[PDB]
Amino acid sequence: HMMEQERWNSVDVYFSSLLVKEDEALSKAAQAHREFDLPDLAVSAPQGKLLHLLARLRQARRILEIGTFGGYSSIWLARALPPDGRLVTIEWERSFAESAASRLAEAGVAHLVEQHVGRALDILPTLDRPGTAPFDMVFVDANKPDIPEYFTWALKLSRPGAVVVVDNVVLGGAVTDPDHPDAGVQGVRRFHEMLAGRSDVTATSIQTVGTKGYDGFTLALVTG
Amino acid sequence: MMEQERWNSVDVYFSSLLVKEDEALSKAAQAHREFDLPDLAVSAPQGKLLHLLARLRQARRILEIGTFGGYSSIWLARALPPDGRLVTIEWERSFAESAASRLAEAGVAHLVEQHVGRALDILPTLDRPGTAPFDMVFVDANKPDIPEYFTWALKLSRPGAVVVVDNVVLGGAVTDPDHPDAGVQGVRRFHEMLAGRSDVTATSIQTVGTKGYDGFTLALVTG
Ligand SMILES: C[S@@+](CC[C@H](N)C(=O)[O-])C[C@H]1O[C@@H](n2cnc3c(N)ncnc32)[C@H](O)[C@@H]1O
Ligand SMILES: C[S@@+](CC[C@H](N)C(=O)[O-])C[C@H]1O[C@@H](n2cnc3c(N)ncnc32)[C@H](O)[C@@H]1O
Repeated sequence: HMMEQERWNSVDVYFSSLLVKEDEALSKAAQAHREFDLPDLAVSAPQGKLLHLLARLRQARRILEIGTFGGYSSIWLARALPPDGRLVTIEWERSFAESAASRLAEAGVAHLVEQHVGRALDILPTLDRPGTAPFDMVFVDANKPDIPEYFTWALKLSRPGAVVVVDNVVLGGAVTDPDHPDAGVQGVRRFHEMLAGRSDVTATSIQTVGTKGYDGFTLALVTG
Repeated sequence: MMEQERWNSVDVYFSSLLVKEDEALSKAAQAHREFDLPDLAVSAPQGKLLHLLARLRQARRILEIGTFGGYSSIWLARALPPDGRLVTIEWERSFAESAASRLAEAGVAHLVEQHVGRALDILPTLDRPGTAPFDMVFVDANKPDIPEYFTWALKLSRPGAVVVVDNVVLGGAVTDPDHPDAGVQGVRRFHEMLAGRSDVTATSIQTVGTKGYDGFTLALVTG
């Protein structure tokens, strides 16, 4: 009889089989973790499709991504863009970014993507310039301790109406513990506290299960 | 900590910081107690998500199938611009009247056109000269008719419209081709219809929280 993760997988595989197609570029990007002996860090296919649909619903022309990894989420985001759009994506590990570059070329979207290699908090201030900012959508999916600062930068680099999605905000439930010693937990808590404390952005957080296990995301709308 | 206890606690935590309920919403959330029914309404995080999706789309015209007590209705109507409209459908007159009171309390009754009756009877009448197409459709009524609610959503909406269907996981029963339940088979047929056409594109997300394990489908009409 199926174990719990097997049940979540079976439902995800079922929905995915009918709703989400992966071509060569996506199916290859989804295996980036195997090249680097890492756990699967990419959004699932249904999650990447959701990011794609959110960008298209927003009619996003400029998208900022913090955390390229192997380019899986990047392909979904770039494929939401119009021909004059741009995805700016940031990755700390050069080898990952180089792998992503190969996937984005295979995907036919290299002309839409501006990749940066380095620490996101070093790169983000360099993006506050005409032709790059303002972004219509920001996807935050890198290290968790810096989420508050990434959110601050998302606000500085975007505009009223912009959508900000922050991945992996559940941390196994540890986010409810004010005394938890992990900096990532405290960063996610600080971020939610920042959202509570201002009225020019409005948000919700959704817990999910599926092939990635139990986690969740935050969706914020900048209102001004 | 038990799994469901954790899911509840995390939802309580996120909602405490991100989702406000005023009198109208807090009252609407208790509608099931008056109705002597289980809590069928979207949770606060889920209602907020519906609200944000509508605003992200800049929806001016929204269609809702399944008013119940008006909890989801308030969230959708509050996403509208001043000249927007929410059209919502409910078969049970007593539920619709309760929702009407909530929508007045919420300050959005003037933006809402409520219909009482069987949804498949009402939906054809909405294809009317002088009515703009819908920008968003929320499908949250009975499960067996979801396929026909979906094709009505396509008929009554424009390219770019967002369609959200609630409660599509059914405890995982949807993976079973032999399941006897008409609602399970309706959700399955709806997903098969999405697979079989190219003028709409979608994803389905499994969620957990205060209401347990379930999920929703989000579709973008492309033409
Ligand atoms: C969860 S993975 C991103 C997965 C990708 N968004 C997807 O869904 O396909 C997180 C990534 O952030 C990168 N990263 C971690 N800390 C970083 C930092 N300070 N600046 C930039 N990238 C960082 C990691 O190297 C890793 O590739
Ligand atoms: C899940 S509840 C809706 C909850 C509401 N959308 C919310 O989140 O606050 C389902 C509703 O659909 C109504 N309903 C069921 N079958 C229907 C039908 N054939 N036509 C119209 N309404 C129907 C039920 O009476 C009930 O109020």
